[PDB]
Amino acid sequence: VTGWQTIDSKKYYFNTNTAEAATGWQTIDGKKYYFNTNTAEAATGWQTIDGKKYYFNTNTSIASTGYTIINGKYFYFNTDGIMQIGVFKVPNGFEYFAPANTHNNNIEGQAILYQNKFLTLNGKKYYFGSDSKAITGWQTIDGKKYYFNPNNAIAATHLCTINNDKYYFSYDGILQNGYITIERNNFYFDANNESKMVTGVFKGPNGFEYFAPANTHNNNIEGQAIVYQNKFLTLNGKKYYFDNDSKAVTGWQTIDSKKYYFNLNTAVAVTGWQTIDGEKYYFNLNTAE
Amino acid sequence: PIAGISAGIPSLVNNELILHDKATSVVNYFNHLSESKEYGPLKTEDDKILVPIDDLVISEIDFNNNSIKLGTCNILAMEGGSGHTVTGNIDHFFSSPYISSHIPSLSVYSAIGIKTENLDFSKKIMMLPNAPSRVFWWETGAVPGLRSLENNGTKLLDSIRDLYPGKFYWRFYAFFDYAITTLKPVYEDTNTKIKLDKDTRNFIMPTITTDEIRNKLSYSFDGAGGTYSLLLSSYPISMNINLSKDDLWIFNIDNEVREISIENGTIKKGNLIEDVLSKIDINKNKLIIGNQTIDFSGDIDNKDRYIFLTCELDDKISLIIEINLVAKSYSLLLSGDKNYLISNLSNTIEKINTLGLDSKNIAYNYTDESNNKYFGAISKTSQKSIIHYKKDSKNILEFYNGSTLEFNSKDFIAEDINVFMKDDINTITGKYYVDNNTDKSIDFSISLVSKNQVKVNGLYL
Repeated sequence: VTGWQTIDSKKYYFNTNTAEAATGWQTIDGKKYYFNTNTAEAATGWQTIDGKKYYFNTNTSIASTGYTIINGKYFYFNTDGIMQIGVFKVPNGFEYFAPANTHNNNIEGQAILYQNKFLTLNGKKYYFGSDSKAITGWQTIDGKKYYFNPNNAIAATHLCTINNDKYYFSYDGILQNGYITIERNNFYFDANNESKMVTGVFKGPNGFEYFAPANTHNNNIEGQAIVYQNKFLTLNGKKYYFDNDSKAVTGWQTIDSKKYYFNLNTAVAVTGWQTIDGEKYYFNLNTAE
Repeated sequence: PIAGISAGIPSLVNNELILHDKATSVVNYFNHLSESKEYGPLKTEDDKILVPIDDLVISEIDFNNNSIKLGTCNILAMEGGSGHTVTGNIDHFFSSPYISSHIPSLSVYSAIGIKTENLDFSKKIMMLPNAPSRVFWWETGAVPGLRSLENNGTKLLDSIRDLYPGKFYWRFYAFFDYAITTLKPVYEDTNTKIKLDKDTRNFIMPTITTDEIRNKLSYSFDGAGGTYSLLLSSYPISMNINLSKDDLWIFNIDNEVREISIENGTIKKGNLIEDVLSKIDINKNKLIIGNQTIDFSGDIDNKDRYIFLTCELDDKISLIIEINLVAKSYSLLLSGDKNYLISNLSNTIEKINTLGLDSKNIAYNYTDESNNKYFGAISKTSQKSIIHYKKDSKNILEFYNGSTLEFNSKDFIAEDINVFMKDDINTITGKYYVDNNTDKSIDFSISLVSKNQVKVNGLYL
């Protein structure tokens, strides 16, 4: 009986030429049929093989599907067919599969009703709410600002580019906002518009600094703080002037033998009628002085 | 795994080496160099080998006293900060303490808590330390929101901070969240003294990719009475072998003769480099093999010294280069099963020719599982071979041409058998007894030539 036998209550298969019951692993029809070592017992549903666990279709057929329903059990099979214990995407979302002793004393691989909680495998952070599926995107658990990658539901935990909108996430994954140090360069991810990588001039640990755009000074990076050795710039609408070092100034200062002023809160050029503890001086609309 | 996988492989940024760029990568480096308070300086892997914590500098390995001594994972210090406070393991500051390379440095091998003395060097396979002495210029960036990270690395950093109550505030609050960001190491020249015991020890030379790490680390094995081995790495490291009296030195040159490939942080051996062993420096003071210069300083005057270099030509055949340093000479041995060796002798010979060894004759000294000793010789040219052995008090000799048996005597009736080959010709010298008479003794020297034909070179009556 070369090829497919009459099952004989054991789903027997034989070699096409050798006519032998090839126990072990065999790729019939491009599949992963495991024939039991006893004689040829083949599929027995559950089948632990060298530690690797496989569930087989009782009605003969094949066992490599993923997202398979078996007597109320939903299990994931990878390309080869080994059972996994991770969080994997079914067409209904990123479902989490847990060991036996997690919840309800289930069987290893059950889609546990894990909701409204965080979870991790190897530092890879996921969160579940309502349905037991990932909510990949921007999330605000307890007022935080987590971001889970839609590709893999894994929370971003570093400098991540989203819609050309680079953000910084800590080791946990929370969106960090303010003055940050990436490698040895200094960046500002301002929280005013929910923590974008800004390229303006904002407060730092040692005074206001110019987070310049690309190639503004040497081959710098976008939003990177640069040394601005006592120069003149005006990005758009507001003039800016710093000290000898890159740090800015917020007080009565002179540049070209012209008296100048900058706001106490922010180091912005004082233009328009602005009375400063006395005479207004008519800070000019342009090149104020 | 190749050196630096668990801890980090430094990269040459600008003109300085930096192994870790992120704040949490540095904490992970300390976490990796915090296992020694739980696994010890040496951790057991595969139940067969001892491996040191990766990038943990070890200066002394005293096998005799079962003791270890570490080098200097020394890290710089700070000075400053007014109104310092500690709340929730977080250092709140009024000023900003700054790194200083002009003050005494702070050692992590005083708060890590190494069990240096009385360790278990029972397993006879060991991996050599892959870390020279290091000094760490670390820069504290303004990374925010790391005042919740609780690993073993943060425990080690807190211990270092606690042990130096005035300096090394690893993560602080200079009105902003500040923490370690970079680790820039320089490597002082390091010499590791491994004091060999009277037992047999086997060493694995780590493969360090960064040449600046490799050129600043050296090994020094003080010899004793025993047999010791060493797995040479394809990336050479300076070594100083102290030749003792009547000791056996083995240098596995598997990585030094095979195409090395690095993937997944692991070494894979490929094809043999052509003419890798074509010219071997066999000077009586040092041995340069293909790129590795072993320094032999000590009892280098021993005229009976023999070092051995082992390379696995096949899964079963092993090639052993037996070298005498004082004579600056080398010879080849081709162990393995005699049936398997004869079946594919041509592949072995072409592999040896690819290696570049010019030894025209090879010896054969197999010892199987059931204490059967198959001695013999192989000619590099013409691929002839003689295999003599004993089975059930019977002397069997087999002469193979290439791979076909052209002679076989299953009962060689003669005592004191000794075979040797001149170039391609082979000769067996023995003591036949005439008609099983101990008084009638005839010494013979014979040459086996094809089927049922033996050339009698000499007789003595």
